[PDB]
Amino acid sequence: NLLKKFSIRLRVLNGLLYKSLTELLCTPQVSQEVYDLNVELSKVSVTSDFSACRVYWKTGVSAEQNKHTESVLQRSAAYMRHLLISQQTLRNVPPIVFVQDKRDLVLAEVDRLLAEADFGPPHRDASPRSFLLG
Amino acid sequence: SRFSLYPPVPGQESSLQWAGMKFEDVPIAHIKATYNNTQIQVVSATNASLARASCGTEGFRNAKKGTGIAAQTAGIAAAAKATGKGVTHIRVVVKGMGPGRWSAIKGLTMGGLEVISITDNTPVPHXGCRPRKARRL
Amino acid sequence: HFLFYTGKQSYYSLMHDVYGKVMQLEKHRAESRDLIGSRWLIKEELEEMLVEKLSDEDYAQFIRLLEKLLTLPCGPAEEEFVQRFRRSVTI
Amino acid sequence: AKHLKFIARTVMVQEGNVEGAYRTLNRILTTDGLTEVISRRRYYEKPCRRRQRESYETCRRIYNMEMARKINFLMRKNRADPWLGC
Amino acid sequence: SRYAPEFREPLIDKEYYRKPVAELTEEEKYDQELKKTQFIKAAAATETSSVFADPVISKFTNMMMKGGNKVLARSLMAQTLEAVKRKQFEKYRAASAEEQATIERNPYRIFHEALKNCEPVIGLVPILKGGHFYQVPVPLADRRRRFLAMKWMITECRENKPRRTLMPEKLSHELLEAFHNRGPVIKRKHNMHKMAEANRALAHYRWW
RNA sequence: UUGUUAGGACCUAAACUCAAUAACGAAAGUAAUUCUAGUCAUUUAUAAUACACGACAGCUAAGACCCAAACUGGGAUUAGAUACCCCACUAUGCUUAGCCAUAAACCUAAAUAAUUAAAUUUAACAAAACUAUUUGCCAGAGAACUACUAGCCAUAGCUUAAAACUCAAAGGAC
Ligand SMILES: [K+]
Ligand SMILES: [Mg+2]
Ligand SMILES: [Mg+2]
Ligand SMILES: [Mg+2]
Ligand SMILES: [Mg+2]
Repeated sequence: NLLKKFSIRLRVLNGLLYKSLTELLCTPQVSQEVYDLNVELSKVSVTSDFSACRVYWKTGVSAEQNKHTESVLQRSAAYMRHLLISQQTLRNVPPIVFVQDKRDLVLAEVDRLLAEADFGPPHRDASPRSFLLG
Repeated sequence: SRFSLYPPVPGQESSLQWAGMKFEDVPIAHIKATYNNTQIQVVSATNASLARASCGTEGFRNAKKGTGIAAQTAGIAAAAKATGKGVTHIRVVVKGMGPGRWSAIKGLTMGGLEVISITDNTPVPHXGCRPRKARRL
Repeated sequence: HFLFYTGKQSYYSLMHDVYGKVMQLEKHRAESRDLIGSRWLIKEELEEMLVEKLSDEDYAQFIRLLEKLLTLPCGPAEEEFVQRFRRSVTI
Repeated sequence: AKHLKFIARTVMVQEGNVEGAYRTLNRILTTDGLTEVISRRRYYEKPCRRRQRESYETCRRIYNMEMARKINFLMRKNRADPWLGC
Repeated sequence: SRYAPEFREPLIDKEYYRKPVAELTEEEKYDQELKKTQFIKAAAATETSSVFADPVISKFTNMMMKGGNKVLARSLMAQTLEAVKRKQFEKYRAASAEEQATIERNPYRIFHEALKNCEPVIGLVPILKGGHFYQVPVPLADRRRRFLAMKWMITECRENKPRRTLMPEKLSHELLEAFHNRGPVIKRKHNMHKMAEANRALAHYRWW
């Protein structure tokens, strides 16, 4: 038994899913590893069909740090979906997929360059009938 | 000969003093971290108000009033008023489980106050009041 | 041939000999680079020596067995054997 | 309300590491289940749903523990091939 | 390409090959020994060991060339450098000893320092979000920053000049005027930076 | 109004962790603590026209009212939602006396005593299969949890329950 057993609306779902997943990742509720990653969430984008849910997490500088964060986050995404249905945030939640967002690195970059910038001064076949004949 | 996470026991004699103050005397920083607004109040150990702040009082409005950076600003503001009144060490009782639960404690550190302990007083009823009905979304 | 019913009598007859050599060297007990600038014969060349079709998994297993032979102490007979399956690399 | 204040749920800061104290306090409040309790207590969960969930959580744990046991029972047999070539 | 991917770009640095073996870093030393068993691409017709060959000036020539007329484009660049050298000699001779010291008469150094003065640190890429075209501040690479300086020069001279003036006379007057940080190309650079400061707040709307 | 109170009052309502437990009761149902009363022997299965019970929701009268809350009102939403969302508040959820007798009241498994071999997946999916005993129930589908009759503190209800009619399907698991 056990082995066999085992527009406006999208705005509301996208914002609330972001509002809730940020809370799940601020505590060890999902896992102690997920808590230590100190992951930040750029935004959540739910598809029109609701087949999947995109979670954009602010990527970092180190590829190794990002590769580890991706693996840990993905493994817990299935469990994270359980926590939102169990706390009654949303009755139905799509499979949560974790996507990278490297804009945060770009956002810091612009300010550094901009400050240094020089602005300048201001039927018949099937039947046996054929066969039986000969 | 090791540090103890457990706080000193009231009514006993301990060797731990901060700025020539015992644990029972250090002022208390009450952080109410809700899902919309993070309020902060600092009081003396005799329950006298010294500083007060919140995301709203800083000037944040509506949804921005309930972010991490908004509480951080509120904590720095509470520190400044308390630092003027003569406060260097605070006991942080953080009620609530909202977004600025940690950020408000981080703002108080940035503002020049020294946290010696972190307590939690989030209300947990033992059986209480029926919560509101689940939101259908 | 006693291995006729395996379907690859020549591939398995060769893997039988190389596995028996390995056992005697391991039971009985220097630099292994006796030959340099050489490569292991490609599957197409091996298939020609055996005269039977081999799969990619069969080729990989044969090479791993031949490598194990080189790791172990090798008398002059073993060096001549592994030489048969070493083809001079194009210079 | 009637108990003594500052004994319950109180961690002490070591050498001004205010973040380490907070991170430990969260691990405490989560290991004791207060975090899940506070989250779920935000909205009313009806008794029929509570039993269905707690039943699913129990069966899910049993399945993971047995699968973990099997993966660890064959952890030792995952070693270099002793009979390479045959 | 007719070159298989195994081919290596040629290295046409005369001193590098004649350096003493000990003066070469082991990384460089490794590449030389590796290259002995590899294939090398034939050198381009414009690639030589000449001591007067400047890659930046050679690139600027190709960006002025039209329809494969390299002789004409090289002639225009050669005439330009001469037009700048002759313009600085006149000023140098007609200046006091004190002024003469500052005056620079090397055209190659006026060209490089001019282009560098026209390079923009940040850029703006035009994007569409919410039914309107919203550009956003971007950080520019070393290649995009260099290309923009050359392209802006070759475009100011080609268009915004009198009908009877010639490119060696408009380009010389712009390299020198840019070399002093007062030309119109420098203004174009100021506008690009100035626009980015206005849109600094709205950098969020970037997906690439 | 808010935050704090190692201040006062109130004792309304509900019983965290334990509970990763599987106990009790005929079923419904029952888990804050203490005390009092209390479950028990009919060989066993087999009962209505009798007796006693029966979640939630609902009615009657007098109370209670922390919080929740059909509904109602105000605010948003949209090409427009009596929707979903926000705020306020009511019937109601509580108590003490009466009534209502309905749930996918389902472990969708009647209750008992067997056996694990009959060289038995005896459709398939569920929950291995099968035998004996006693009662209840079923006999293609829609018409029909309907009409009528009868009983009933119920009066749109509840239980009981057809025919004409029309078709060659309806239905179940994969
Ligand atoms: K309304
Ligand atoms: Mg009571
Ligand atoms: Mg008793
Ligand atoms: Mg009421
Ligand atoms: Mg009748």
